[PDB]
Amino acid sequence: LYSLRPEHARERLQDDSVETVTSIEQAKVEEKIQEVFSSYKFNHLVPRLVLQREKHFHYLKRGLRQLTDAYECLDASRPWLCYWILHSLELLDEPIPQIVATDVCQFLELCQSPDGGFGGGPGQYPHLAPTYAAVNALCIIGTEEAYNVINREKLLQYLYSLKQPDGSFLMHVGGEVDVRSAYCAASVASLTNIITPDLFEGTAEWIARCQNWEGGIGGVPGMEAHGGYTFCGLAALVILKKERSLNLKSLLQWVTSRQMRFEGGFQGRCNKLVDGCYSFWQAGLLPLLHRALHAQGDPALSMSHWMFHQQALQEYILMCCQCPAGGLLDKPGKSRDFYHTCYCLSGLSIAQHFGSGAMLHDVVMGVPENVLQPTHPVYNIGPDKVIQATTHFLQKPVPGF
Amino acid sequence: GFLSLDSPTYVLYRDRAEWADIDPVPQNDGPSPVVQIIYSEKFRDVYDYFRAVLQRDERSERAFKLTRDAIELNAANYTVWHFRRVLLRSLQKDLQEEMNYITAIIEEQPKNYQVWHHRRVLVEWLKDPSQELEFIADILNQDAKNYHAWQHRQWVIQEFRLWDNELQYVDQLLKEDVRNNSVWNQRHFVISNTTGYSDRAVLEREVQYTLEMIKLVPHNESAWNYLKGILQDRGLSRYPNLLNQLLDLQPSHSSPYLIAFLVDIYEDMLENQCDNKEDILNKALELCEILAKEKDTIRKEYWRYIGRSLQSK
Ligand SMILES: CS(=O)(=O)N1CCC([C@H]2c3ccc(Cl)cc3C(N3CCNCC3)=Cc3cccnc32)CC1
Ligand SMILES: CC(C)=CCC/C(C)=C/CC/C(C)=C/COP(=O)(O)OP(=O)(O)O
Ligand SMILES: [Zn+2]
Repeated sequence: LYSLRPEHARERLQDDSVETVTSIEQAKVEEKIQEVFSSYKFNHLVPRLVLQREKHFHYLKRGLRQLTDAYECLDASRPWLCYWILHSLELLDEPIPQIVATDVCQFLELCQSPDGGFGGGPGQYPHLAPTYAAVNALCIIGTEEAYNVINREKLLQYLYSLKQPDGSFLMHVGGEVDVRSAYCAASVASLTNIITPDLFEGTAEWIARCQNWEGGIGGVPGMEAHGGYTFCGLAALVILKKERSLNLKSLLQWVTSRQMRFEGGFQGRCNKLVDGCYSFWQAGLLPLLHRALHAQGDPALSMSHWMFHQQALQEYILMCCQCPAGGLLDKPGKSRDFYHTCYCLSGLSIAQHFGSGAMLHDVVMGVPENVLQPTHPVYNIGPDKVIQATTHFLQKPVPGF
Repeated sequence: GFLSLDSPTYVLYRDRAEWADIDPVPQNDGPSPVVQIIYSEKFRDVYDYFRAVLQRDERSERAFKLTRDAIELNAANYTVWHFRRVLLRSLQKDLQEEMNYITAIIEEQPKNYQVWHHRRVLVEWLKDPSQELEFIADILNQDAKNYHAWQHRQWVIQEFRLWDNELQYVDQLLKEDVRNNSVWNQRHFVISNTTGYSDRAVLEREVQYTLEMIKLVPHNESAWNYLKGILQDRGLSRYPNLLNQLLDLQPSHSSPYLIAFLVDIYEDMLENQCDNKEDILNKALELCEILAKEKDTIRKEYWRYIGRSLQSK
């Protein structure tokens, strides 16, 4: 285990005897993480990195049917719970009963607006985040029933009701604006094949103005580079076939710096703390930049690994981001939730699966049963789900005018 | 007249007289519920009535007060905020009071998109930004890195075009925590839109300043990302003293950041036809290998990609 290795101690924070709120809080995290690593080197047994599959399963098992009033805060994000949970099972290679599926579908039909798009729950206004979530859900189920739930013609009509002159999109009518919308839009429009010639006109340029002096991308022009928005940014472009509107080199140098040399996982932004969900938002950029660079015949790219320490990420996840009772999480001490369960797994998958044309090299830490199904680094659903959905919707024609 | 959801004398809407004329509307999750939420009964109650009011689009004062509770039970329900902000228009509510409200709400839960976007709207309607920089500063005083606070702050500064005192605020915070990367960003935001980094007088100040901050906290990655950020656009190779400057730090102020900034310098020199293209390279390839094997291993794939790139130019 890379993290338990002796010299690894040396990758411990050096505050330079000049402490600020930052160095202090960073110190605390490492402190707790260390205790986790040293838990094994505690006059007992051999460290067994095991993915508590059976437990994450049961967790996800009910979550798909009911939630305690503890989730009243996600009452406007139900399409996500479907996606998050119904995607975690995917990665665990668990099956989605042909009955529960129809339920998910019927439910989403209730969340969908007669004005295109989906709301956070039955009868809520359409909002791109829920829309994104709803669509991946449906594609993960990949049945013509699921597909038919989506109203292609009004979904596009929705995308325009939100598109802005400067290229950006609103998250919803009278709502806010940031790269999340570009991604959500490009994610649904592309899968459902409704991309007109002027839908995303000027978006690649707007997205590009979000990349700042850090190399990463911010929510909006002028803001600090952040993993969550950086994914939405790059991913959106990859869909628009415009990775090159960005300075891919500064970006690469940025994302790579985002991985914590000690914890092993990533931070959403420079001098910020580690966090399990970023195993996908940050680490996910690598599979994406590998494509972009490679499509430019970059000769220095690797024939087997992504450009981050895949092992360290898997150790962080397995040893630090997993709750005994089930479900994954932010970091130790924090609570479990379907969000982190959905992204610590997706992240795990990416770090254990490598692609690049003829190249296929997996790296599974711990017991080989820790292998998850692969996830498409753009839509973050099954490569096959993506492929299947895309080909299926191209049988249909883009809402012609 | 509001009766607090926290008040010990709070009564569910189904037990209120002013709301008997209306039948609440239970949410419809269908016959075979999924990710169904078992609501408390205060919450179920508030929303069954929100659905009612929203249903018949009742733009009344009681509906207005109801959105308050609906919001307090789930500040992230954007439909409620939308409808509420529809009542501000119909009922022509005193929007300066609405500010007081959204101010309380933000204070108590600042990492919510709806709350800030709602403030933004009021500010636009009132076209009044007089109390924004202060409000934002109070939030940022509780969380010097709240991403929403800064994004909202830039928005205000650039719209109402209130730059004059922001760089001063930036020095304030960097002094409170030189590692607050949100502040360094804010600093670059302020300058990029005010003077820019062309005026040698400014580039000088900044670079001098940054090197100083680097000297104090050698392992502060923000200062470095900033130092490279303000020079990377013109090319670090056009500042011959820079390289020197840094190498002096090798012993007394070493960090794998210094090591990596050097690689960036060497990188840019081969790009700009420097001289000793043989020499400089090995020196660059050496460092990349050191970073990969010892100094910064978490990213050996990256530093090994670098030798490999500079290996072909
Ligand atoms: C209630 S919960 O725990 O399930 N839940 C927490 C909130 C999450 C939610 C969210 C809402 C408001 C803001 Cl401002 C940020 C975030 C967020 N952030 C990512 C970075 N870290 C902070 C959260 C990620 C995120 C990404 C997709 C969908 N929802 C969210 C969904 C999961
Ligand atoms: C498709 C889609 C919706 C993508 C989601 C992208 C995403 C994760 C959004 C980031 C939200 C945000 C403002 C981060 C700051 O939270 P924080 O400051 O509490 O966390 P931090 O300290 O790690 O930045
Ligand atoms: Zn998180």
